[PDB]
Amino acid sequence: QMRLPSADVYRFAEPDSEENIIFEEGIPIIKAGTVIKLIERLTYHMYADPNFVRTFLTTYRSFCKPQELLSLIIERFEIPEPEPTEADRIAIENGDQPLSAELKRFRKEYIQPVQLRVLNVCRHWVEHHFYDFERDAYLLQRMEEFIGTVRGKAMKKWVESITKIIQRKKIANITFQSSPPTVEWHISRPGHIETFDLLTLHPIEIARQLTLLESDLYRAVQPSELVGSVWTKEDKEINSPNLLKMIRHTTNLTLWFEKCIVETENLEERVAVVSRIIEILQVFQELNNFNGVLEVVSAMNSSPVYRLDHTFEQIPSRQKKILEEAHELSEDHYKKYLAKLRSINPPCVPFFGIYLTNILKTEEGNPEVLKRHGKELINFSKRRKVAEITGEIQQYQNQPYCLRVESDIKRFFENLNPMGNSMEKEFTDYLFNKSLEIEPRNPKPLPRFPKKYSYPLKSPGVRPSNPR
Amino acid sequence: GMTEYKLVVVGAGGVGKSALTIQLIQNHFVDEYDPTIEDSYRKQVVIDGETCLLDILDTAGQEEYSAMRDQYMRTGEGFLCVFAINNTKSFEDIHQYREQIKRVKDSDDVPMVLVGNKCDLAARTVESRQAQDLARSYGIPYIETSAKTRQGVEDAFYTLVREIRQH
Amino acid sequence: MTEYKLVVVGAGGVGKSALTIQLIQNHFVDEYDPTIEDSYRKQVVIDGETCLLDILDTAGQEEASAMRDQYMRTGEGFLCVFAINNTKSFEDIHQYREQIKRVKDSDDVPMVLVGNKCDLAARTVESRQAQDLARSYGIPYIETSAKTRQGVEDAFYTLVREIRQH
Ligand SMILES: Nc1nc2c(ncn2[C@@H]2O[C@H](COP(=O)(O)OP(=O)(O)NP(=O)(O)O)[C@@H](O)[C@H]2O)c(=O)[nH]1
Ligand SMILES: Cc1cc2nc(N3CCNCC3)n(Cc3ccc(F)c(Cl)c3)c2cc1C
Ligand SMILES: [Mg+2]
Repeated sequence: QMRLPSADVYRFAEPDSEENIIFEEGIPIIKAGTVIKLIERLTYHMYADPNFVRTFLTTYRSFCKPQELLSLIIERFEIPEPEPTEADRIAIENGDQPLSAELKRFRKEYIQPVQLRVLNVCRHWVEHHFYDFERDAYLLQRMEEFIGTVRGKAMKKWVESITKIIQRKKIANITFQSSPPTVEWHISRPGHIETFDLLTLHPIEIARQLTLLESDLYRAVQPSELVGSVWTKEDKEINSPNLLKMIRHTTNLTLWFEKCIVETENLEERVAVVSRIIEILQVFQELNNFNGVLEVVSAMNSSPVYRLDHTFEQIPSRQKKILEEAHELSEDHYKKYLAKLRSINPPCVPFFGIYLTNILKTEEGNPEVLKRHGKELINFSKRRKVAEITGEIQQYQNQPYCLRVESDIKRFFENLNPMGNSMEKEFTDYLFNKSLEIEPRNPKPLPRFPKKYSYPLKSPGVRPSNPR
Repeated sequence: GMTEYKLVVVGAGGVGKSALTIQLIQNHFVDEYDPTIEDSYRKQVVIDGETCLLDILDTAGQEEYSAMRDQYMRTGEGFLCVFAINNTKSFEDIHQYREQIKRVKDSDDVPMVLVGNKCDLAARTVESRQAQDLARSYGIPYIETSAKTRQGVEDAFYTLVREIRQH
Repeated sequence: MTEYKLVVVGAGGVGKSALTIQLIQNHFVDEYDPTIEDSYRKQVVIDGETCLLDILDTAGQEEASAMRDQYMRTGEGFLCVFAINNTKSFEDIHQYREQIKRVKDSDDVPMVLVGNKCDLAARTVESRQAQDLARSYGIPYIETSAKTRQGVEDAFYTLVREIRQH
């Protein structure tokens, strides 16, 4: 086994012990450790662990500042070479070239792997966690300086590469190649944005364009918006703007559905509205847009809508079944949803809410440190659990939908604003009062209301068409 | 077999709400939690001699999904309305949560408890007298809990189960 | 869902990373940024069964040649990639095949031979030559383009099938 530098000149050569590292019960899994040990294992000479690199880079800010991390990995990089051995000494004393076997082995099996793995940490840091550098320009200067002054031809290719990657990142296309289906139109025709509405757009195309929108919003959320539970804290608008944009879209669409329903006072017309929404739900299911599915289900379980007995009575049985199956996804703490998400063929749009709750509870329910033998060790298993969740999120963010954007329909749903200028409670009370108006509580008699739509209510259905 | 109670935790985000259920379902003999596993929100308990099963829904972290609140609340037969004693706004939110629960359950008499949660050492801003008066005005119990020591946690959940049983 | 550990190996610049990113993101990487070691995951339904693919994207640069044992031990299946416009990369294939066999101490390791960059006209390795090699290994040969997506799914999912039947 290779001898190491003295732990006095090189801190990362301390022997493992339960005072500085604890392993979980073919590479070891770390339960806890000092920062020094975490970084040693992050850049271990015996093996790579690219998943450890992602986990560490995603979660380290809870136990180490970015500036300090950079200092520590630079320290890790600077490994002292051993002195010539007795055999080397003898060779030199006789004017011969030493074999330097121990030196050569140490270079090949310790220094070069550790240094490359340090560079791999830098590369991942810059490529996938560049926000540290966006938020701290001096940090970036330090990284550029470190990388730009690494000498030696063994590291040269990656040094030159990482230098270019950083420069690209500072100033910062899909193949399918099967074509997306034809955009479908109903009563509203292309370019006639003024007529766009729930019943006038094609229900297929409503579901497609909302899915593209919701997929884009889902794909835009970075782990930086999630770690430390920052979307729940006072600075959430600063730290989690993409997550909040995504959630506010979902909320707005649910409210829009409720509004469309209760502002349609005529029972027959309202039935057509609900049927159309369940058809959109069906296309959401076909597209694996689970955010969309729950958007609809949440609307149907809302107080204003849920109580509409007369409307429910007239929904066709086959649509009741569709709505019921969608609802059952959320039953028993999303048991069937979780199973379904793990079984489908992506692309999909997950429901983000479950991830948020699991990240928050993991963070609040586990200690930052473990106390062992008088020492405080970083509880890394807690961080690994968080990174498992962010990792799953990222896995579903890779696959793009093969659907064509319709710019006007996209804009229509981007600009949807059912609450108008009203505050939430005001709007919420309004919807419930509308509900009470259109279907009064027993024993008040059911009134009649005039029709509001001048166009046909008959749905074109949700099976796609294909002319030549 | 044994009765199962569907309990729902509601209240403002960002102020330690989740500690209540975590501390219950945990064991406070090991500081540990995996919310990912089923039985992280199910717990068999004995209350006044009668064994029952508690199913707790705590959607902490999903507060911004405000249009899902009805759907989540609809699933429950008893409610813990949680505020943080160092956050007056969360206390002022309680009224609307109670109104929303009443509407969703279509009843003026829904089993619920008011819970004042102490989530850190920041200064208290809601005095217990204020919270007691509010709870009395609603005709419901008030329990204060610590997010750190597990104090009051069993009392909060058991009291709610008693409200359900005596409904 | 079963989890599968795939490893992509071969000489520097043959398009290992481009192939992997095309599979994962449907995107073609034009830049040549030499890999040290990257990891990707992909949930995908193959032959009607949902799979979780763990894909290890490895270093082809010779300066990293001393660091291969560690990932070869963990991999269940290997994509052995050369570029059809680079004869040396084809000659490098046999070295990877032999090391993998060595490390895993087996003559029966799931593998697929991949001839990448098949979008380019200036071919220097003939299909027949590569096919002969694959037959000698007892494995399939698939020509691919990370640029056009030609054969990319076929290469990775064929490897999954080999692991599945192993
Ligand atoms: N025309 C064409 N170019 C390709 C193809 N695949 C990769 N390339 C190009 O070839 C270069 C090398 O690609 P890369 O994926 O980085 O190769 P690699 O095998 O991962 N290299 P390394 O071993 O150093 O990590 C890039 O410029 C890339 O755009 C392909 O199928 N067709
Ligand atoms: C799975 C599921 C079952 C539902 N059963 C009903 N009700 C039936 C009669 N009594 C009132 C409630 N609602 C509320 C409702 C209201 C007006 C509708 F058109 C429809 Cl379609 C539904 C349900 C919502 C869902 C998600
Ligand atoms: Mg590469």
